[PDB]
Amino acid sequence: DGTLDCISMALTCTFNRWGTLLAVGCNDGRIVIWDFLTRGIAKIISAHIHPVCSLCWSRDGHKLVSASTDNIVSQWDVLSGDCDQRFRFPSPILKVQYHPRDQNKVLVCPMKSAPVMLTLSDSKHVVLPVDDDSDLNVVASFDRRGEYIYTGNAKGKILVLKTDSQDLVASFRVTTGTSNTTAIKSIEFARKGSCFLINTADRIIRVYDGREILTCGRDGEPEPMQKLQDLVNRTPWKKCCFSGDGEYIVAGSARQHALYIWEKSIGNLVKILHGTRGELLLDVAWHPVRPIIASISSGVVSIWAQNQVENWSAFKELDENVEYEERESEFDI
Amino acid sequence: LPMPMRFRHLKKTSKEAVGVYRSPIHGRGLFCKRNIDAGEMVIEYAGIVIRSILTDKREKYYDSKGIGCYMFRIDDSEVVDATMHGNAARFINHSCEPNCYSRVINIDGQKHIVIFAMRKIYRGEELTYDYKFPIEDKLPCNCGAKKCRKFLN
Amino acid sequence: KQSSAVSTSGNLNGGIAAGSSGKGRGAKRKQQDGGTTGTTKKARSDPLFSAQRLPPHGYPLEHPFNKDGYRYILAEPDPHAPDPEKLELDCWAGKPIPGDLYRACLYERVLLALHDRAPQLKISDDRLTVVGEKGYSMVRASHGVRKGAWYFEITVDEMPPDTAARLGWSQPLGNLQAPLGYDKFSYSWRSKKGTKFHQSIGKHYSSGYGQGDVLGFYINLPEDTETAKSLPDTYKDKALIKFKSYLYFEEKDFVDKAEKSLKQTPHSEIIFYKNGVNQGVAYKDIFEGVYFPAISLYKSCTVSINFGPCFKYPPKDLTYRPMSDMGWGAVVEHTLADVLYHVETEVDGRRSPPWEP
Ligand SMILES: Nc1ncnc2c1ncn2[C@@H]1O[C@H](CSCC[C@H](N)C(=O)O)[C@@H](O)[C@H]1O
Ligand SMILES: Nc1ncnc2c1ncn2[C@@H]1O[C@H](CSCC[C@H](N)C(=O)O)[C@@H](O)[C@H]1O
Ligand SMILES: [Zn+2]
Ligand SMILES: [Zn+2]
Repeated sequence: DGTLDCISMALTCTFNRWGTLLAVGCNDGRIVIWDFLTRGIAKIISAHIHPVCSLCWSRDGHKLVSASTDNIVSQWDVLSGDCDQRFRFPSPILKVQYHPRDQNKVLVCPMKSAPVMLTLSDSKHVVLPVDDDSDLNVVASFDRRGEYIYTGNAKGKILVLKTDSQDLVASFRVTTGTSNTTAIKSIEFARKGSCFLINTADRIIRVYDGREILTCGRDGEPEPMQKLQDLVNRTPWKKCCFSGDGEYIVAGSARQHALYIWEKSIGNLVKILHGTRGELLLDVAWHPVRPIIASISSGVVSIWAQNQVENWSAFKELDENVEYEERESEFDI
Repeated sequence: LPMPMRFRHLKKTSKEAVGVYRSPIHGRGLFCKRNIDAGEMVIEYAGIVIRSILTDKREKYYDSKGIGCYMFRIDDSEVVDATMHGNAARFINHSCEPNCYSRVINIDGQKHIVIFAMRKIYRGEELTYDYKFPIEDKLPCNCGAKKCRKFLN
Repeated sequence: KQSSAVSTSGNLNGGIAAGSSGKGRGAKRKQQDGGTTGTTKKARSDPLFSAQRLPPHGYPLEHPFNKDGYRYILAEPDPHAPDPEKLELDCWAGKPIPGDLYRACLYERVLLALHDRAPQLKISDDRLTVVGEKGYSMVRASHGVRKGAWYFEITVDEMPPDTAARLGWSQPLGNLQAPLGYDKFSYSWRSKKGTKFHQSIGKHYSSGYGQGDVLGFYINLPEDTETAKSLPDTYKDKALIKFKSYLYFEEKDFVDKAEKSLKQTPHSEIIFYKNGVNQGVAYKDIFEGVYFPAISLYKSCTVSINFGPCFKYPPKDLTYRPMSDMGWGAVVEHTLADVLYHVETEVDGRRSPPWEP
């Protein structure tokens, strides 16, 4: 539905705060900041020699946190492209995430170690707690306002901490239905409201409302707002995301390189988008204020927009025949 | 399939089945965007369903406004006037060799003029039917058909 | 579009001018017993089977209403215009006059003729009310006035605000889809405020109308002398057809008149009454040509025509005639028309008394 030839080795992308720019990582380890309106590249940053697998914009949009595969995280000013700060860790980093309401702070999910929240002003770090002490794979994310931290382990356990004190404000373990746990693949939140989603190893996305987890307390049984899956193919989900408003949810079937689109309230599947059967789906993102969806597959990015009835359909356009309502004086002088 | 079910399917798929583009026939016209099978519903000429006695009063009205008349005779009693309110079917050119044909259907008591496909129409093709305009005293035709009457009338 | 040849429908063909005197070759002479249509002279049963009556309004389903100036009437076999007597010694004295037809009307009384309604016009014979669904339409009675003074009524049973019936008279050439006054051959009243409508022009030379009005309609046209000042001959057309399951007769109606000169029928007038109380004169200028009482419906209007013997506020005139009287007068007149046409074609000669009546 529209691709870009000007970028190669697309690996990970991230919309800015207003959905005007897109920073995509490349295998060479370069940042390609490409613009939507001019439909061209806005910037090229020599980030790492190692490909970049995690990228996040700052709220003001002037900072981008990038993670190399060399366990090298670095902050870059979008105007200049300089490495503002640079750090390295053990247990290679799985993800970075700016704090949405404090760009000085940034959480980092490493591979084998617990996620740690650092600051840029001071090169300090706060290691977030781990429930089972043996997960070795815990994804973590700020909420919409950056007030709480949601951490999900490979054993389905879900901890909600407060971002400042790291104190356990809520907890619950998700189930595979019967009695078993499932590897929490990812935690996503809505940029609007409080609904969030969890991708798990059961290939079943679970949509909740964080207020219900907060009122559920520690070690409770919160039910999901929704349960979403491909009941037909039972396909895993490499990457999923909400819509900009938060009423549409998309999942990327890397198994068959497709895109499933459900709703939030009803949860019925909006639609499906099919990509090149030969392409391996890698990354998925939604335009924050547009029905536009960016996909990264086999190093190539594709764009999926959604237009209205007009752009040619605007006499007064009607859809179905209209019986004329004759009047009393319809034949009168 | 039921004419109501077929009509619902047609009204669901019409917006994505056909388009309007610059036409080598004349100006802008209806082109096929997805291969259309023979006899299937191509498009409704949707519009204002009126009685026949009110045609002239409308026509002269448009004649007073310099606006072209978009009217098709449903039957001796009804007419779909699409001059002011219509759909994309107002951009179907005519060809002496049409791959389409107009037929009136009755859904729940109301008549609908649907252009169906005379043959298996493929993507990109411009949609044309037989207007069957009576012989006047002359509109030249540029449909490109080898059998072209040189005139609709 | 072919040639001056066989008719436009292979269902039945009338004898063309080149096939003169070709009677309608419809049903074959070999009939089945049936039983239902085996009525004899000893039985007392009306052969004209009226349809089943339903309180909700209904539609005549297989009647091709008039069009293109082409009138459509019911038909009955009538195998012999009755002239059977004893076997006279002279075997070339009498003529049977086998018209093999008649204009028998499917009506117990003079009512709103179903042959002259629009396909969007519903009737309820519980009160013979007429109703519609979309816009305006027009229906007419069975009879038609040619001379003299007469009178009828309309009873209104339902008049919501978006419901405005119109009631009056209309000559043939009146398009039964138009609202009874859209042309110059129709003169009616609008049942919102009493307003005379003719040539689609509304005039307030009238009284006020009420929702439950039982309105009386008086109308006087001159004798056919002052109407024609010439021969009022009535040479009729008669064509036999066998529509889907029943026999019917076609006749040629009049053509759209381009009359733009005003020659009012002498001393003709129309008077309107509200429950007998004189609402006043409606139209003094009355064009020539026969007229008939007519009703126009707007969206869901409920009104009905009514004759004289069951009246509520009747005039005590000894000259005016109710609907039923002129109705059977015209019925007998058309009977004689069939008689005279079958005479003309069947037996040489014609002869009529001292012309005046
Ligand atoms: N086959 C044909 N031969 C000659 N003229 C044609 C034609 N088909 C369409 N036209 C002309 O095109 C007009 C279509 S009305 C549409 C106007 C214009 N094509 C537009 O897109 O805005 C008709 O009035 C007719 O004059
Ligand atoms: N063979 C033909 N010759 C001349 N005009 C034609 C034509 N076939 C279609 N048209 C045009 O079609 C119009 C009636 S329907 C309009 C459909 C037309 N394709 C459009 O784009 O608007 C007429 O105004 C006439 O101009
Ligand atoms: Zn042509
Ligand atoms: Zn042609």
